[PDB]
Amino acid sequence: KNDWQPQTKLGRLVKYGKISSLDEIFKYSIPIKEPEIIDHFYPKNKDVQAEHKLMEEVLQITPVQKQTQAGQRTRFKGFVVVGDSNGHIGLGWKVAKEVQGAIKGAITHAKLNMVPVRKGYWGNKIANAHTIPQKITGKSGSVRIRLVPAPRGTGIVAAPIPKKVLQFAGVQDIYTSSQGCTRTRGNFLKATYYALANTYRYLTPDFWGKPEDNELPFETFSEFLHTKA
Amino acid sequence: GRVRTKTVKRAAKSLIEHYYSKLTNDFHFNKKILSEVAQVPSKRLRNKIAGFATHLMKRIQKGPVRGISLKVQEEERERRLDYVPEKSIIDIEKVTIDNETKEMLKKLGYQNIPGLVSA
RNA sequence: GCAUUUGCCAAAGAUGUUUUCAUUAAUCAAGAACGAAAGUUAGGGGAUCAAAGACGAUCAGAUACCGUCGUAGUCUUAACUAUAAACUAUACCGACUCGGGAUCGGCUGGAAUAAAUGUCCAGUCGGCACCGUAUGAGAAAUCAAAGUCUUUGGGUUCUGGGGGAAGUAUGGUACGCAAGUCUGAAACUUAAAGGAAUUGACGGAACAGCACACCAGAAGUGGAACCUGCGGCUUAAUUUGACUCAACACGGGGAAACUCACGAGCGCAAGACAGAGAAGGGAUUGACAGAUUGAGAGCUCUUUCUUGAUUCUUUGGGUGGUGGUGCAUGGCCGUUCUUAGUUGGUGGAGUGAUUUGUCUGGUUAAUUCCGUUAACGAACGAGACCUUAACCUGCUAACUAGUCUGCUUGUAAAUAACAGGUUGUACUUCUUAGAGGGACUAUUGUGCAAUAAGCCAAUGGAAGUUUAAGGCAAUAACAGGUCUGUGAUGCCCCUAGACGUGCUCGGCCGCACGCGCGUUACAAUGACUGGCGCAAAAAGUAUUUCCUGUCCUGGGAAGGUACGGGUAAUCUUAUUAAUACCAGUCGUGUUAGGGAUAGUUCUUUGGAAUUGUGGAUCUUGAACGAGGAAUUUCUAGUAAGUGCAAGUCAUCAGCUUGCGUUGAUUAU
RNA sequence: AUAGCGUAUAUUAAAGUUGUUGCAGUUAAAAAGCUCGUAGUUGAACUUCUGUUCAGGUUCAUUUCGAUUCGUCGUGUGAAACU
Ligand SMILES: [Mg+2]
Ligand SMILES: [Mg+2]
Ligand SMILES: [Mg+2]
Ligand SMILES: [Mg+2]
Ligand SMILES: [Mg+2]
Ligand SMILES: [Mg+2]
Ligand SMILES: [Mg+2]
Ligand SMILES: [Mg+2]
Ligand SMILES: [Mg+2]
Ligand SMILES: [Mg+2]
Ligand SMILES: [Mg+2]
Ligand SMILES: [Mg+2]
Ligand SMILES: [Mg+2]
Ligand SMILES: [Mg+2]
Ligand SMILES: [Mg+2]
Ligand SMILES: [Mg+2]
Ligand SMILES: [Mg+2]
Ligand SMILES: [Mg+2]
Ligand SMILES: [Mg+2]
Ligand SMILES: [Mg+2]
Ligand SMILES: [Mg+2]
Ligand SMILES: [Mg+2]
Ligand SMILES: [Mg+2]
Ligand SMILES: [Mg+2]
Ligand SMILES: [Mg+2]
Ligand SMILES: [Mg+2]
Ligand SMILES: [Mg+2]
Ligand SMILES: [Mg+2]
Repeated sequence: KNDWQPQTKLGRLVKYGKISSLDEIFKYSIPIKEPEIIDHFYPKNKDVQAEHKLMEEVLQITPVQKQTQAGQRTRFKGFVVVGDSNGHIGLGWKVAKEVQGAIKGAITHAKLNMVPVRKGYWGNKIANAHTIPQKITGKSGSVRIRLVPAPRGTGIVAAPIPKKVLQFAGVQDIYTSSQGCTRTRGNFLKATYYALANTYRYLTPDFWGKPEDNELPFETFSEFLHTKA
Repeated sequence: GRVRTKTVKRAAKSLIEHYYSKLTNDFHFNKKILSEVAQVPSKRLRNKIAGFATHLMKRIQKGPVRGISLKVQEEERERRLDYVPEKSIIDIEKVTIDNETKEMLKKLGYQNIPGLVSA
């Protein structure tokens, strides 16, 4: 059973090669619950040179304890980052009693959590947006992270963890600032992620004009969906 | 201790669900019906299922039953429930308005629409 | 901090202003006014309580909680003192960000009446709050501020910078009569101390389940003799494991030898395999006979004759070990517990550990179901499953079951009755036991259930307590038990007068006592003497050995071996049990109740019975007159009584595991 | 790491753990028991707004164009904030 049968309307729309690009899903803000939709846009034919290669990384694995009916019952938590270096990043975490299990479930989670980082210009606008449009802030638990845009080739100035996240996002050049208890790795990761996410939340002056008015994919593709397969 | 279990009630639901047109108030009929219709590994089991399903036939004869949705019988029951007289209650040409309703109609200006009787 | 009436004195907010002034304001080192209680000084006052104190009680000790007293205090004038968890632990002035009723004080309209210092309604200003809610905040608890904070700046005082040291030392032309207040260190030492919240565990908190836990009862143990385990105590040795359920008639643990580990005294090697030496001109084995010994153990000693590498001496080293270690371990097994519990996926909630699911409530033996439902569906466990028991005058058949039919035989007047023997293209009620039925809580119920799960009753039914009684037993544990069940083992120990393998005699059974299972009784619902065609379930011969049927002998337990059957639905046997019943004796007293303990005889199993293996006959006849504090198990063919088998086993049941017979009281 | 490399001590970043930028003070250390108040710090709104015309650049845009060239220049025209 290596063939994917979509349980989501969006899932159908994706598998059958109807919705064009991933970012489009992001645009119409269609919830992705199915961790297939994502592997779709990232083909496993394995051409080594694409920067659109989708990357997975285990970050954390934690032995979590419970006190239950006189026993001490351990599970594992894990954190996972997924990203193509080009614009797209997700973070996920899962608890399970078997390690490789926690890992798989967390990969799946992270995929469901995919988010569109926005890339801006520091100084004069020439070629590759190497950084963020504004300064922004992640907040998780106690922790805070501030992302400030840096000039060309500054590189990522940031702790090992948020650095890893940012590299997955494909921010080349950045300045970091962190508050809170940062050694809480899940909160640090979370913060960096949410921060990276807020890039598109910020209304910058270039976003000021009237947007395009389009119909949702579902309204256009309504005919397709109501055929019975 | 005669409380009946999960397996049995799921079973009975299913058996009625698909077969209601075939089923009788008689246990001895329904048990044979079940036997033909299904794979039941035990005599005892089948009989428990048949008994409960019979019980539920009787409960269905009386009215609506939670957990079982017989769409055919429910649509028949729905057509049953409609009865319409020719006059309705709703008379467009004669309608009665409170004092306060009248005040709001004054506000909109509709106080004088044809066929409006104040009370 | 302020709560009785009235009068007086000055003061205050809010509201109401088409009044006046016109920045006069905000906050605040100096400096000042207050400031609970307790305490201090000088007078008063003194009823209540009441530090100190005096006593009672409690307690191991109480200089405490409790009780009887009682001083200072408590109250009051003048004065000091300045401190509290002086608490919203939350600085003041100012903006701005949600919703909703209500409340206290003004005012503004409106409405009703019994027409007012009263009601109601709608506004609004100011107070004290509350209830929702935040796509605001926070580590959270929580917060309409604790919001408008890395998108960080409205104004202003104060305070903090890990924990202790320590509010200590010291200095105060700072205070105080004093107590003390205010100011206030460092050395030194230390990795944590600390905050919220989660899950457990626990509670001398609240609530709710369930179980013979208790309730209504019964049989009783605990009291007695004896039996059999533990512990003590003797012992050469009294082998040993196992101590609350979850050790202690448990280790199949009923031991005369054996078993067997303990004890005393003796014998063997089954010390392989390798290296060195020795050996064929001899390694080594054996053994008459005399001593010797418990012993025809050639064990030893004298005595030589055999025997012919099966190897001997060392040096290494393996076999073997009921020797240690269950806290090195496997396996198995107890126990929580047969209780009803335990998970995960996808959705919901938390930054998170985690949570919901898995629940208020009914209902069930059951997280069994119904229903509630941010949860939806599922898995394990329970159920189902499986075994035994209960129903079939219907099926399939039976000489290794029975019935009938027809013949006969005996006793009899016998197509009577009761018994045998035969019989058949016979038959299935009884008996085997295969197939298939059957029960599902069925039918009914203006019975209780919020009409849902379910419970209840009556009827039918072989069967309606989950039909009954069982087997199986999740997740997790408990360093539970087991090296002594294992040729499952790690590690440790013993290795030739061995902790190896044998033989002989003891020992585990030894008795002032303590503690457990139990058998038997204390009698009249009884004991004893007769009579009486009532069971079930188990077993059974490697041929004489195993069940045993006739028969004979003996007064008896038991012996013959005379005739026989059975490896068994055929034979023991479809019997042989005992309570029970019917007669008769005995007559409420240590009586024949009760028989412990003893002495002769006889028999049986075993080489061996002494330290009585069991059984038989005469004697002998104890405690015990219904059991203190305590406490066990148990709801129907059930308890209780009553015998029978099987395991053990040559012999030995007061034990165990089962089997029926007679059959309850009381709950449900 | 490397002809260098350990160690001790003061000091710098790490430290938004001294904080003007920039911290905390309901419960983690932290709002003074409470008012008055001088120094100090802090302070409501109003006054030549505005419009019209000229020029100079400086920027901007580009359906104005041009010239040449590897990009500046000239020019439009309007559009700005200026001066
Ligand atoms: Mg930091
Ligand atoms: Mg005085
Ligand atoms: Mg005393
Ligand atoms: Mg007194
Ligand atoms: Mg009025
Ligand atoms: Mg804060
Ligand atoms: Mg939040
Ligand atoms: Mg609130
Ligand atoms: Mg600030
Ligand atoms: Mg013994
Ligand atoms: Mg060995
Ligand atoms: Mg031995
Ligand atoms: Mg889950
Ligand atoms: Mg989840
Ligand atoms: Mg979440
Ligand atoms: Mg729970
Ligand atoms: Mg319940
Ligand atoms: Mg469910
Ligand atoms: Mg059962
Ligand atoms: Mg132990
Ligand atoms: Mg004989
Ligand atoms: Mg017999
Ligand atoms: Mg004798
Ligand atoms: Mg005797
Ligand atoms: Mg025997
Ligand atoms: Mg025994
Ligand atoms: Mg504290
Ligand atoms: Mg000004």
